[PDB]
Amino acid sequence: SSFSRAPQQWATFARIWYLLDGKMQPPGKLAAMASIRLQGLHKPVYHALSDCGDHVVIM
Amino acid sequence: KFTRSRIPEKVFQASPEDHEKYGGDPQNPHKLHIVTRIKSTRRRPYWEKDIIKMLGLEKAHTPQVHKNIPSVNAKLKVVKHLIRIKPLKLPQGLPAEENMSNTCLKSTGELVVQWHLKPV
Amino acid sequence: NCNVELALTSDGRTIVCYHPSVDIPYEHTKPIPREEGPMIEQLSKMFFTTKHRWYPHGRYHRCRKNLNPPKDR
Amino acid sequence: GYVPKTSLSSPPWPEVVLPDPVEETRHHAEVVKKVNEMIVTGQYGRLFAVVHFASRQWKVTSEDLILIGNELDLACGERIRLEKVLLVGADNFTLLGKPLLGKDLVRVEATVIEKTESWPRIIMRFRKRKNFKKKRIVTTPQTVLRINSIEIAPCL
Amino acid sequence: TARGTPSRFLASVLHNGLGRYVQQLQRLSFSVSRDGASSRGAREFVEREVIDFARRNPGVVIYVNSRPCCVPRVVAEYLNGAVREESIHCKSVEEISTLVQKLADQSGLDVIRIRKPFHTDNPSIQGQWHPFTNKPTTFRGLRPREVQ
Amino acid sequence: GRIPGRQWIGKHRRPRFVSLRAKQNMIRRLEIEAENHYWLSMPYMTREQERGHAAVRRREAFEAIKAAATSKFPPHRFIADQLDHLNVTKKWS
Amino acid sequence: GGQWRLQQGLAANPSGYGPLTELPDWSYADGRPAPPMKGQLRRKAERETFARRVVLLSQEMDAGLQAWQLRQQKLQEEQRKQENA
Amino acid sequence: LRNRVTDRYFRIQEVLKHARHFRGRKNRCYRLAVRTVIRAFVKCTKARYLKKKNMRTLWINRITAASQEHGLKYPALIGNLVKCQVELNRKVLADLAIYEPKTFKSLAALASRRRHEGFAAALGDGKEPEGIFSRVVQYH
Repeated sequence: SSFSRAPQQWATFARIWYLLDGKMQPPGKLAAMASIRLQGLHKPVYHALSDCGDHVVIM
Repeated sequence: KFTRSRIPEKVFQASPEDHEKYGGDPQNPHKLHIVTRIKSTRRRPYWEKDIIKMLGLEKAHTPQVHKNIPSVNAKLKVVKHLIRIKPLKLPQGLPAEENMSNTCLKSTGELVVQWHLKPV
Repeated sequence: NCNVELALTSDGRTIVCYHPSVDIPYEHTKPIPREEGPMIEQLSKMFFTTKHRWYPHGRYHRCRKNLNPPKDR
Repeated sequence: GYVPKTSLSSPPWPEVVLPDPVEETRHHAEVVKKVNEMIVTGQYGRLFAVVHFASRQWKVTSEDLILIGNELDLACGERIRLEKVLLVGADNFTLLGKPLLGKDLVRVEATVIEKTESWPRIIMRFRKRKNFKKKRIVTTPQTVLRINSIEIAPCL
Repeated sequence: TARGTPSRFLASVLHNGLGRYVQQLQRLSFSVSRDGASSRGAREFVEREVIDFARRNPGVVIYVNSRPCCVPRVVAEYLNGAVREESIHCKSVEEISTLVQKLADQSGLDVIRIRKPFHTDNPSIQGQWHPFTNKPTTFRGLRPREVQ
Repeated sequence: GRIPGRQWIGKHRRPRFVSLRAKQNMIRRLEIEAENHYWLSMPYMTREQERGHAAVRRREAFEAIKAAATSKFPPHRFIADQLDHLNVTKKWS
Repeated sequence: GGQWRLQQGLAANPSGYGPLTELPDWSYADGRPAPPMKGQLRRKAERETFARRVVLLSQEMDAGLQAWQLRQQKLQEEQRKQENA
Repeated sequence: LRNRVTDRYFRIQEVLKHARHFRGRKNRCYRLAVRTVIRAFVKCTKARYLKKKNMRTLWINRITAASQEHGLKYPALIGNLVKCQVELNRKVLADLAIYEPKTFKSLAALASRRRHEGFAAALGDGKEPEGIFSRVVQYH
């Protein structure tokens, strides 16, 4: 709280990078975690117009 | 053909196991029914539609008081798959004229004559 | 992240939750360190968007866009 | 009674024990006491409050505005004590009721700013090839309230 | 519809309820006709009710003219300069009275679509969510797969 | 695959299968209706005890309906309405 | 979640009968109670009509039972008085 | 022609002012404008219901997100805030999730603790004491 307007908005809407291990996993559960992260559905701020998706690095 | 259905008397004979299951006793039956419509009278025949319009059960999910006599029971036996019946239990007596404005109906069936909203 | 303190009150009608903020420890911190097609391709790769966002629109769409939109807060 | 360490022996969910209510109600008593001290000593900034006004719950703070879709039967400028507060919190603590907070504990007070109607809204019915076309224009009355104050009392 | 109509966020005029409520209607300009039939209810309102309305709220100044420029109509002017021109053509006395009471009780802002039923300047008291609110810190703050 | 005529009519009709919530929904309707069988299984009066106990109320209810039906007559008409229509050219003197 | 609410005796719908819907929404700053909301007036009328019907039906069936007992008792009396002379 | 419509301009412009923002001859020609404007008004009338539905699914998605980031799931938090007699709706819960996250943390902790009290009570059947936050405040 108590941020200025532009940095508070930048902090709320910034996108994060998530590493995802992919050894011995099924592709479907990895796809579930990845697509939930990519749509932005893991964020309370989510809306389909706002384009609040994140970066997922499945290695 | 599809015709009006007679339900045999033997299904409306209460067993002692059912007396143990539901909260009823064979001697001293309950005084009044609470009937509620839980199911639509569309895609039902015209006689069931008539009996639902003529037991006062137009609105779904509303409580309705009826007598526990075999004539009202006959109509309710005709429409016993569109309704839910419970006994009107009275923890106090039937309301006196001063208390009767400040009444209420709990969902368990009981008609309490003292309706507050403050905690115990 | 999970550390709050819940408590039902004495008569048991309200739920009092207590939740101070967790401050980041000093030991958990780092010190501060001290053409036209190719243009669309470079911007797409730099911002991780498709190419389709970068091509302009016609005049009809440029005119319906509201120029003084209602601003809240 | 004994099952050795096996994949379907133990539950996947982690075992948790709930504390027995004796020291838990001691903990509850000290927490309620200490929150009561924070209330009486002014350890709060501004307060927010979830308030069940007309038919819906509002996240109400001080100094702000609400639109309500009905006549409220009040001339403009009179103040209001919104009963049915059902959550009140600050920067460090919240108080939520079952399902409401007591009228001795939260005072939320609002002013009637304006008494308008809504924009003209369209109700148009149209069934095709049946010549069915009906049009109605509605304007629903509305009142806008200015929440003035959300203060709290140290009664816990 | 709403995609053809403009829109605004809900606001007051000049923070109308913080310190004091101020009557946001400034003027009313009745223009009745003497020998008229569409202004029958208007003349009833002027003979019966405009004295009581002008006493009931003295923040407004009320001008009544005879032989109007156009028809019997009211021209309500608000403090923010907005002008709402309603017509009282062929209206009875009680409809004119409730329309004038409507005009006294609203602010000058347009009656276009209001986007939100609520408007808070400081909506967050515990601090608005950013993606690092509920993530835990790390030993010297190392991101995954860093050697040192 | 192609189903020849139409999905849910005809000789060869589209296959439908019963899920678990469909079964459980039918089960809870069955339980409600069996409880209704219970509460209809214990009448309070017999037929000879009930005979005539509500005759007076039913008769007076029909008499109310009858006196509402047989009082259907044109409304009154007044002088003051017609002269209040004269008032439509009231002027200021 | 309103199937659990029945097991507690509460209404299935929290917007049904309860403290949320049957207390006044608002009151003046002085402390004067509001003129009551018209939902509560309609709901009190429905509750009144329900209680009136309960009273009327109970009285009717009680009078019907009592009348049947007098019918049987008078029948046996008239038969015993036809058992003489 | 004894009497004929002198007024038809205002009929046409009464319909046409609602079609100005269309595209193509729907915004000029009156046959096309009447067809598309009646279509748009019916769309508005049904879109009120779809607006309430879509707003509720948006609140459900936001509550699901901010309850996943505390380890809970959506049905656990909703079904266990009911059992504390905390009658918050979806709009308020989603907006508390967005703006006011310590309160949503407290609500998620309350839902989890009521869940665990429910587990301990339901597994341990019989004459046992009931939990603290599983206490029911009765209304008569």
